[PDB]
Amino acid sequence: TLKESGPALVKPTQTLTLTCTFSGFSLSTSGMSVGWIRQPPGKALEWLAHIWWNNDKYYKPALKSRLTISKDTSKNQVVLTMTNMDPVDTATYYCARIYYGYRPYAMDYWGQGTLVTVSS
Amino acid sequence: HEFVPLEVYTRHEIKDSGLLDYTEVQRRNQLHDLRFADIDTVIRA
Amino acid sequence: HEFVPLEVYTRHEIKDSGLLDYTEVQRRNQLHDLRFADIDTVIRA
Amino acid sequence: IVMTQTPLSLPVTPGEPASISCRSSQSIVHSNGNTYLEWYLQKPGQSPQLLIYKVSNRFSGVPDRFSGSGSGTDFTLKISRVEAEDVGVYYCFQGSHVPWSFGQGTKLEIK
Amino acid sequence: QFMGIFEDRAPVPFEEVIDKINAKGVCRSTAKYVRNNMETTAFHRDDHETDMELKPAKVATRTSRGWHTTDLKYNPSRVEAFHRYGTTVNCIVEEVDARSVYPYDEFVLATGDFVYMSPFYGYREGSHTEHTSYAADRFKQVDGFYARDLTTKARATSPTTRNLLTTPKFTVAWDWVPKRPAVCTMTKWQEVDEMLRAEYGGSFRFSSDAISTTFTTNLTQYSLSRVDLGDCIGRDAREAIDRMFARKYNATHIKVGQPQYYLATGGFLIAYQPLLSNTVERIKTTSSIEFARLQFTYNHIQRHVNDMLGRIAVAWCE
Amino acid sequence: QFMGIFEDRAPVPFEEVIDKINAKGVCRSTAKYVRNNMETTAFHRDDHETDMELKPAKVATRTSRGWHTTDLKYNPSRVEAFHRYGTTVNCIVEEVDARSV
Amino acid sequence: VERIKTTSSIEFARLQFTYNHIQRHVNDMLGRIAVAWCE
Repeated sequence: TLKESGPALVKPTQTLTLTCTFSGFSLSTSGMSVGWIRQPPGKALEWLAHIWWNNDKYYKPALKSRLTISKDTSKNQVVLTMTNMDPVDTATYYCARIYYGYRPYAMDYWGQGTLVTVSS
Repeated sequence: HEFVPLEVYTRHEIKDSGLLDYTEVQRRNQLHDLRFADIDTVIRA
Repeated sequence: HEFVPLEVYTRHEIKDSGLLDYTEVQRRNQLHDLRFADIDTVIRA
Repeated sequence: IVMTQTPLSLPVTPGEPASISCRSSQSIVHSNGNTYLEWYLQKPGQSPQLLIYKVSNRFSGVPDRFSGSGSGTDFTLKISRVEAEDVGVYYCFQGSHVPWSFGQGTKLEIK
Repeated sequence: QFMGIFEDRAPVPFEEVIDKINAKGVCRSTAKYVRNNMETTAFHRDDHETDMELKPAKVATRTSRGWHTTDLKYNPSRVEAFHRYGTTVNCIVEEVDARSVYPYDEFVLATGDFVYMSPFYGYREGSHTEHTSYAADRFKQVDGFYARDLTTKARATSPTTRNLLTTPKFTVAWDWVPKRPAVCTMTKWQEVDEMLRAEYGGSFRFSSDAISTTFTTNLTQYSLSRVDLGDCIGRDAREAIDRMFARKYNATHIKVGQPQYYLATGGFLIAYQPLLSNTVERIKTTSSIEFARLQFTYNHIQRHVNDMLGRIAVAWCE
Repeated sequence: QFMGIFEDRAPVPFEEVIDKINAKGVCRSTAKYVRNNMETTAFHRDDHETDMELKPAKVATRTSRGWHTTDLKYNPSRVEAFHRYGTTVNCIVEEVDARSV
Repeated sequence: VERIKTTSSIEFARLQFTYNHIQRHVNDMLGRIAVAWCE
């Protein structure tokens, strides 16, 4: 139910924006949270950020200075922004939904994910 | 024989015998902003 | 037979059952100037 | 808390039990008294799916072959009878303490 | 001459609580806050923004720790016959006690201010259904929080879940615990080694010679599910019974079945563990146990005389 | 920056109670009252006298009914490097309990 | 040097007195009967 939208080709040292469209839940219910995850090609999954229904955003400390996650419930979407793009960040980005509000398991439903490559 | 629980005054009676309760007064007074005002709105012009 | 003194709630328990106590609140609040401020100093200029 | 999933590659003949172990630098115990360590599986060209949550609970739609155990800083996924469809990458993920992290993940091989 | 002294209390934003105070041990010298539907900013000493250290407050008897940045109020420099304004911003931190009562949907601080939120509001497993009176953006639960004591300046190793709320006046923070295993509507009051239980007249009489007290209960057990927030009774009763049995009756008696629960007149919940020799509502409790004591007394004497006189009768007869 | 917030509670005159609030359900937007032995008038929103409706106050748990006219504090329009004063009058009506001994 | 804490309910002591009084009487009176019986 979580869509993935993002520039497939971004030049180095530029801002990147993404988008995750929901279905069957709104980021306005008392216990919804949505997280953005990254996986470099052939490397392990890497958690980046997650936002709660109340604009409580949590980032990865290494990438804290660059990531910026925002939510717009009117369009029912989450926008993940990552400034200063770096060819090391060429990877597949996933959008996940968390039931820590309701269940002890997080990241049940994943989007298909979008591959973003950093090159000129 | 059965002895039923008997008492002249309960805790509720003794506590309410106070003309004012500081807790109740403060509880009702500090909701003044929540009730008769809007905390969150910011008007900038 | 020996009856040991038995009581459901003490004076301390009943007094602490109160959510707020005016005496303690005022006592702590009026020390605010003594703790987080300097009463005695005078600065003239 | 950093998760260390071992071994990195686990070649296992079908029908034989398989073991994955990951360790954290610090206890993943939360103030709830629960350890939110969960195992996810990513199949080739597919979005990863949750297998196990809270160490020893199997997610809905997961067969009994997968079983988690452990505590403190050590945790172990055990597959009693590996099958053909068990091929993929396995991750152990701690959610108790922000920041969250995944392990290095282990790739299953069938011999 | 003082022509007016506007004294206000402003909350410290989260990004200043976590990044500055808890991490560096310093606090900003400017207070930027919304008051009376207007975003005001106050600069300390009418000067530029600065990071100021938090030093321990002056010692007062029977008071918790406190830290503050400025100790002297700033007043305007003298200018002849001119009204002049002077600002003083003092960043204060106070460890306080907080108290809540049933249904624990709002709690109080030791300063007499209220925070209109359940102490157990949170993010995990229904911890967001607890009552809240503030906007959702005023709350922030930092999971895995490393508290740094401002005196010893040492970071705590074990993380804790820290709720933070920015009320219009101040900002409270407290460790988060689940509601169900923390509160209880019943308190363990007494531990009775020898509680003799008898059945009579469709009622159970529990007599304790140690404290000289007799309770009367209906024949049926008490449904423990009926007690609101009754998660503590089982644990406390089990632990107490196990300790007490180990202390006294391990070598002579054995437990008989699971501990049972009965309700005694006046609102007393008795957990009873029978022994054999080797051969959703809230209960209101009366404030005076005396009646029960009387009963036991009236029982005791009565029983004895109803024995002795009876023997005399027989002794007379023969 | 706020340089001072004088907050006071003025009484509602009788003729403003029976004629206006109890009858028409509205309250005047100017508070005229005696304070510190001087007759003072506060005009809401620095404007003309007006009749304003009494709408119910926001709901609070275990609280009696309440009505108010204004929901936002009025603050002066921004003017560079000037002290500016802004008046706000909120007419409040509250059912309360009274206890005597 | 310590400050003594006093219970708020004297009733127990009163109970004791009552239980003493009756008891003493019957412990003295019944006893007579016993003697009077035996003889």
